[PDB]
This record gives sequence, C-alpha cells and structure tokens, in this order.
Amino acid sequence: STVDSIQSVLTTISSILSLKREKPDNLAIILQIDFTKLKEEDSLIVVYNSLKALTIKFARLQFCFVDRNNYVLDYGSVLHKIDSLDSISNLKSKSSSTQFSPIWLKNTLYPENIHEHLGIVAVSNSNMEAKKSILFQDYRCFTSFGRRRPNELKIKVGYLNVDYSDKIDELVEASSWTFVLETLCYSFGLS
Amino acid sequence: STVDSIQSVLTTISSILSLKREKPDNLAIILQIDFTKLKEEDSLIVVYNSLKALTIKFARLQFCFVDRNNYVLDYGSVLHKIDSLDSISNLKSKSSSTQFSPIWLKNTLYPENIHEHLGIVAVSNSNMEAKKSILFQDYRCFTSFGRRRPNELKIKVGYLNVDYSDKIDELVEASSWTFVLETLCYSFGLS
Repeated sequence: STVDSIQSVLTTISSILSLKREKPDNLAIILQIDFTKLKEEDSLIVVYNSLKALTIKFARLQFCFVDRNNYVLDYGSVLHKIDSLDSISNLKSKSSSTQFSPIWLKNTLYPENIHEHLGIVAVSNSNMEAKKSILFQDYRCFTSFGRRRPNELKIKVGYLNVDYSDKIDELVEASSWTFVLETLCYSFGLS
Repeated sequence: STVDSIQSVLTTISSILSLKREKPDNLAIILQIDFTKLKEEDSLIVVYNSLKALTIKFARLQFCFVDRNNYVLDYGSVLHKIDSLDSISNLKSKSSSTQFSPIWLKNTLYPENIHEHLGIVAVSNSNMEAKKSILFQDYRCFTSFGRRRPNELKIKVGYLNVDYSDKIDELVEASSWTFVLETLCYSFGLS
C-alpha cells in the first residue's frame, strides 16, 4: 500500500510517457466502469472534466464506455457527443447487447483504417474475470506497419492481490478514476 | 534517449521495488556478459564491488556468469568464490560446454529446493537472439507455492530499438552495468 502508493505514480508516470513518445495524433479512451464500485460518485464528474480537457490537445478525441460485463454503452467523439454530465451519468441505466472488442472498436471507430498515430487507453475498475475485463483483451488489431505492438495503455483502477502477468502485459494499477484521468491530463500539459 | 534516461530510472527504481516487496531472504544474480560490448572495462570493477557489497545484506548471495552464447562460465557464492577482480576478469578467457537455463541453475543452486524467499536478477548486455539471451528464458521453474510467477528482475544493459513485449515480460532497460548494479545496492541501503 505504501508501496502501492509509490508504484502507482512511478508506473503511471512511466507508462503514460511511453504513450507520449509514439507521438499520438489522436487518442481513443475506453473506460470500463462498474458504477457500484465507485467509492464516491463525484469520481464521475472528474471523468467528464478529464475527457473534455483532453480535447484541447486532441479535438478528435474518441471514447468508448463499456459496462462491467463487457457491453458497449456508448462511443464516439468526446468533443461532440459529451455535453451533459448526464451524458456520462445516464449510461448507468442504459441497456445493450453488443459485446466489446478491439476489432469491433477498430471497425467502428476506423472503417477506412488508421493512417495517423493512435494511442489506445484502456481503463477499467471492474472485476478481473478474463471474459468481461477489457484489459484482458488483444488490442494488436491496432498494430501499425513497422511497430509489432500497438500504442496501448492499460490501467486498472483499484489495486490487485492477484498476478495476471502472463495474460495481461504491462498493466498499471492506480486507485482512482481521479488519479488516472487527472495524471493523464497533466501529462499533456493540460490544466 | 532523454526519454530513455527518464524511464531507466523510473522503471529500474520501480521494478527493483517489486523485487524488494516479496522480501527476499536471498538473491541470485545471473550476469550475462558480452565483454566486447563494454564501453570501458572499469565497468567490470563496479560489478566486482557491487557483488561483494550486496553480501552485506545477503551473505548467501549467489551469482552466475553466463557468456554471450549462453554458456555458464561460473557460479556459486559471491561471498566465498569471488576474491580477486581477476575472479570476474579471467572468465573472459574461460571455455565451457554447459548451456544455461533456469532449471539448470535451480537444480545447481538448490538441489533440495527453495524454502526461503529468493529473488532472481537477470542482467545481460548481449544481443537479443532468443536462443542466446538469458532474458528470453522461462524462470517460472522458480515459482513458489502461492505465487504464480517468480520474484524475477530482468534488466537489459544497452537500450533497444526493438519490442520483445510478447516474448519477454517487464524487461528493464538501463545503460550501464554501472547504473544497474549501483542502483541495486542503493536500493538495499547499501553504501
């Protein structure tokens, strides 16, 4: 926990720096939320602010809200599709029959493919059942010609007592949607 | 490179901290050396000092020198088997027909098994051909009951332009046998 403290920043800072060196022209943020896991819900008001904030640097900022069972709740442009906090809030009470996957996301966000530099950020606070977690998934359908892996950042909100080092790969562990998204903003010189 | 600077410390510090939280009772340091890659050979005098230094905290400190083709050059107790710097130096000119592997090392260092807490440190500056590199190997023959992976630290001396994220796993990249071993000493409160 003290050690969980230190590595959160050390690892969050370090991996976000990896995201940055590939020089993304855009970012796609997939957020998988177990709403009944939020300590305080004013953790959802930081998400909103963080998201809009990121669109100062990335106007074409893309987002995707998955639920705790891996069902897509929404997606599209943060800039144009997120006006209220209701915007984020309402999805709590939103039904869906579409399972998430990178290859869905890719097909859905980029029909004509990817020519720009894209960075993928996967953040989830839901339980680590392999079939439901977005972190456990294979984002390599996003690999560019001449990289052998994508520019993928995978963060887990809420510390783990279990090792998934074989199944997942350079996963980060922080304690808040608040530490994560905010750090992510600081990292781009954002407010 | 500036970024290679920052992540070296950030990642070295962070992963060495992981080594530390498992609370090792002992350490085994495998050092794979391409001697014709050393910029300055007084990089071999730090190895010597670093090794002896570590035996202040770990008297039962075990070491293993592999060569650039994955042949064991020597092994045993740092404390009792390393007197000269010749000790380390001579192995330059030492022949061998034993390929290295964890399972050899395990069998050789621990015939009766492992009951203590052991930390494994693999440091290599040799080229990344999978069959010759010690970092590319599977150290899980060292996993304890109730951990699902070993306490393994794998450091690569000399930065890489290539991604081996699938084959190797939470590899660290530093620039010196000097930064690495010294940091490793600082980490245990050593001089």
